[PDB]
Amino acid sequence: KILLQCDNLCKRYQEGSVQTDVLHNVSFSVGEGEMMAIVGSSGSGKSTLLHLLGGLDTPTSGDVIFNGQPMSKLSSAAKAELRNQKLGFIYQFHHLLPDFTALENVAMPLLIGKKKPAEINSRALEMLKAVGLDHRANHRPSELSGGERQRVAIARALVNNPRLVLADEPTGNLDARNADSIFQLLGELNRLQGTAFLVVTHDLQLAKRMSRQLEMRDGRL
Amino acid sequence: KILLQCDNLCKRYQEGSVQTDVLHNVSFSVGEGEMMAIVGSSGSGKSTLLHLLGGLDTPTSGDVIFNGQPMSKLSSAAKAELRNQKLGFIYQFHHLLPDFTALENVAMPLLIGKKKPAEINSRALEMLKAVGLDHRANHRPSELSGGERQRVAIARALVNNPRLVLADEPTGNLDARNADSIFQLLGELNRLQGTAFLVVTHDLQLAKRMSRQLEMRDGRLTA
Amino acid sequence: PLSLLIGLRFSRGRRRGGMVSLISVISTIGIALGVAVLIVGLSAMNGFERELNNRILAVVPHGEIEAVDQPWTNWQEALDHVQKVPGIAAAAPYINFTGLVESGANLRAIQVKGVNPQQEQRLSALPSFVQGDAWRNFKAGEQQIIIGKGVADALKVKQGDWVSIMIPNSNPEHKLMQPKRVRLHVAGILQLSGQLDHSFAMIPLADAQQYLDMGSSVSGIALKMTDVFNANKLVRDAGEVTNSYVYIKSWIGTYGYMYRDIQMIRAIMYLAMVLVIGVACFNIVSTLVMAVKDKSGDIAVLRTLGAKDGLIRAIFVWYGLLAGLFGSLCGVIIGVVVSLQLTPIIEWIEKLIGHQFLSSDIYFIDFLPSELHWLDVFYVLVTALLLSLLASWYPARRASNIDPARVLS
Amino acid sequence: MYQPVALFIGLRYMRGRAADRFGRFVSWLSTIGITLGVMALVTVLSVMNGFERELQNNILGLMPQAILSSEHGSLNPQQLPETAVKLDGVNRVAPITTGDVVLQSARSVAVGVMLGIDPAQKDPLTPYLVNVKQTDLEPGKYNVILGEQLASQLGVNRGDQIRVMVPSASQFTPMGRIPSQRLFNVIGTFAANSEVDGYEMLVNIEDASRLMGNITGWRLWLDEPLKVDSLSQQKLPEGSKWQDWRDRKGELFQAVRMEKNMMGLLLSLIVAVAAFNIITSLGLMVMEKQGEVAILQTQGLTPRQIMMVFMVQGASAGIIGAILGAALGALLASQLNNLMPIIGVLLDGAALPVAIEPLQVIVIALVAMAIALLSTLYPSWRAAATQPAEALR
Repeated sequence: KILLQCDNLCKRYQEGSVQTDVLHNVSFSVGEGEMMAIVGSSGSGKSTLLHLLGGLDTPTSGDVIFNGQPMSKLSSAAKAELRNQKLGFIYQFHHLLPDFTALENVAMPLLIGKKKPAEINSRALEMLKAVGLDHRANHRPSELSGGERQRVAIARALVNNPRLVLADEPTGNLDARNADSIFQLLGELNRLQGTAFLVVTHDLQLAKRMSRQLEMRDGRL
Repeated sequence: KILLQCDNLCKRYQEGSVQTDVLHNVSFSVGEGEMMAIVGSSGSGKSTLLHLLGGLDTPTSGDVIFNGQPMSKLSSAAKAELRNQKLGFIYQFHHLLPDFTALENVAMPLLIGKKKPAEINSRALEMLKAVGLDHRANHRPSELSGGERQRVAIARALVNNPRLVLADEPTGNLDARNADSIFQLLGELNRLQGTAFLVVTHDLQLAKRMSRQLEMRDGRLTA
Repeated sequence: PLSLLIGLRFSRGRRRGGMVSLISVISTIGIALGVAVLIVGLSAMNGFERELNNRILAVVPHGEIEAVDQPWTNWQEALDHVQKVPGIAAAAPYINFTGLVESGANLRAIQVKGVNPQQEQRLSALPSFVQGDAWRNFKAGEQQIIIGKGVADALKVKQGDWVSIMIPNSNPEHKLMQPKRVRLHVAGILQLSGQLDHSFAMIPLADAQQYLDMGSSVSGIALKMTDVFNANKLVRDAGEVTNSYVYIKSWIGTYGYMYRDIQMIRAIMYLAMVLVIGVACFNIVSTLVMAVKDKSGDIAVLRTLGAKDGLIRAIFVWYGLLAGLFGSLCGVIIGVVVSLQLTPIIEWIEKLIGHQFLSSDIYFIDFLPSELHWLDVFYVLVTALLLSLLASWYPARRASNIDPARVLS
Repeated sequence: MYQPVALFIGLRYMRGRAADRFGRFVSWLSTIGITLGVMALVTVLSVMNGFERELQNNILGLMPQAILSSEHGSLNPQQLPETAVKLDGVNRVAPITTGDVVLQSARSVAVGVMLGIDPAQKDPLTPYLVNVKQTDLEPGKYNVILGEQLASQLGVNRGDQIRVMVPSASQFTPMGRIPSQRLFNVIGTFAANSEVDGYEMLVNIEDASRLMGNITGWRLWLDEPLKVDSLSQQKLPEGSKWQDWRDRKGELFQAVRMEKNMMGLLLSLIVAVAAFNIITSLGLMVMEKQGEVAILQTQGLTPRQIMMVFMVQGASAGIIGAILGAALGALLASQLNNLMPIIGVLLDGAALPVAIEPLQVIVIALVAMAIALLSTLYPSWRAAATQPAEALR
């Protein structure tokens, strides 16, 4: 149906002490069982767009809604409840914790919510085995290869079972053989519970995903 | 005649934590009135070779001589005396002092050698006006443009009138108008005295030169 | 004229923000917290010294000579012998009277003594400590007693009545003495610092020869010691006024609490309060090692120009002295503006907490003074530069072994 | 017992660090900064309690408290029996003779005072006797016991004749005034470990040659060697006076208790300056670890939870270094004479003793730990304002 409704998020701030027009009048609508794959470019503000939809910054132009909960009523502590339960964040700028092990990193969103310690360890085990990394659970991410620690960050956002996963280019930091395998893991979530994922794309690697590909170059359809 | 004789230059250390023979047996010779133009690629072995000829480190394979004085008979304090009297160093990424003005950056080797302070400030003014930068003496190098902070570094090594100016590709952030015009200024140093200079070349800027336009591929001289 | 030897020190750590400037703020106020205590804490101990020799040791006598039930009849040969003794001021009598007061359910030892009013301006400070504007009522013949402040608020002996106190005098029999009524009206009241306000009374010379019931003479001769700040050789020569036996009674015996703990605290402060400057010197080490990681390309420029190895190590030596001089300069300014007006500070924070503390029941004074001298200020500036030279030796040696071949030069 | 460990995030940030980076270097400068203060501070604390160890054990544990005197001269023993001397706090009585004497020999002179006892009773104050028998004190031979340090400057061994003289308490002759010269030979020497001068001689009570044979008074011992003010103005019979007490010996019981309160309570600014090194150690992890704050801000972290990360991490850096000062303080426990070599200045006597107390560890570790919780507020607040938009993605 509807999960997020963008209403004119014109990000007008001092982007390097100058007023730029890179994020101007962005407005789209994602469903619940379905999603949207924004095809952009390197410099159009794809990483900037997912920061505003998740609740990291304020655009001071418009306001969005999340199943009847607008961000004007959400405080700083209220956005932490939305980002931990029903919001998945997949990134690509080497965003892992090398101090902890690979088992604790997947279990880290469940450790924030302070659940029972039996269900934190079991949910991280079944999510690590979904990407084929249960044998590297008690391993440091520093000694892992580039095609292995990237899949830990993909499985890091699926333990909380969210509804909208703002993935910031998950394909491209790993090889061609594991690129097709992780496409089904995002596809199986549609069959069990219907988890949408808003993925950005600038090398046309999500062209075969669905029909809804909006070319939002610099916020222009 | 001769300035610097190279014999068995094999700088062997952990270059990227491996031991490779990228700089092995680099034997050449520079003249008192003769110069060399080493042709190669971007950052192959020219960054290492310019550091070894001035006296920054020991290769522990052979030795180089300088006017009859080898580097093996020079201690840690004695090696610093040769890099100030008759040696110069020009680099690419404007290696200057950003906390000081452009007037005091020119006379930086004059303040170390304990010279007369009357002739220190006068030599900095005539070297700044040689490159057309006397009107920007009391200015900061940080607030300058791209082609303005590069020309002051070329007029820094030749202040104390050396015998060998180790220039590491002065072509760079300066524009095309100050690309060939600076070459006649470095040409003027060898026309009045015997100040030679070693320039390396990557994109074939120094092809119009005197005689020695030889290429060096990984320490191996070619045609 | 100034002396500019090397100008590579003032314009070396010139920063405009970042992570190097964040350490220099904490390194400034970290060493300034030490110097602030060494000024406002040592001025309180120096203020206790001037409050004793000028206020406390001004009205008290030094040495007394008594006798074991014998009137001092030979007061003529004892007077002429002390005329040419070095360290005298005047010749004042001193008589003793024991006391037992039972009135108003109180028990206090009322000590009386007699001092000649002709010689009173060169022995103590009597007219400066007075309440009324006219002090011309301290003569003899009128029989005018005076009391202190410690007995006026409890024994109803305020100015206006006729104070008659029952005092025991000397007698051949040892029994209860006579309760003679002292018909001496009171006129005027003295003032002390809350220590000698209940055992200080003055009697006239012509009136004290009728209450002792012994004779028309004096039983004890006192002496004044003009030598101050020590009593070592001024008490051994004052022992031949009496016979071969001596009666030692000095001001260092009954007042041994003060003038010993004041010098003992400052003796520890020359070795324990300097310990916090050595701990503060570790902040100078942490702010000089961060000036190497950002200026690593700057040393590589100087090494290519043929610089001396001792010249590079001498940059960070004077760089640590300038960083230690600016952090210690603010510690003296914050210590001066507090120690000069400490008395409005100690009365402003005491009334905000409710019930006040530090009363005067076992202690000597409720408030505290603050004397700022120019002797302890110079002691801090010496050790702030000597301890910083030992702290700047390690960053001067760490930044010297950096080769320019490792850095991209 | 499966404790709820919520400090696991701050424990891994201070453990898994490299060696070539600049963030590990400033942490070492901080660790050795507290260790210098805490250790040099427990060294002063060890030598101040050592003065309490040397006192009232063998230096101030053999001095009397109060003696019994009279006003009419001596005391008759047959009129004051042992059943009438009943005081509050006393447990043992003994006769004693007083009087200041002077040594008149052919070698040197000395000033001292005798101590009269009986062979049936033994003094419980100074039992240190170098082969001195309490039974062999017969007054028929006129024997006396000489101290060890007084016999060293005199040069007289045991078994010689030494003449004594008293100026005051001599024979009250009705015709003139003669000095009492008595031949008191020394048959044994003793040492009572006296850092004081200690010129006390041991005589017998049966000596009818000093004055009048009666005694002067009795000995009144007391099991309170610290203060006598609680048992001073008690019930006393007729013919008794009050004498001096512990007010004239070494250190006056004041220079240790006042200095410990000045060093323990007033001198608490060592850890206040040393806490600034923890701010330098916790202020450099917001530059080399900018990305880990961005990870711990986007996945649903409250601003209250991020304040409890650097506070425990700032307290974990205050534990190490402070426990090293207690570890180096125990290293100087077994150091008595080897820690101070000869560099000229020696200061012989009772200068540097050692005393380790277990109750002084908690009072020095609580001030070094509670001052680190309130200091780590400015690096803990500036890290919460680091939004993951301008620093790192």
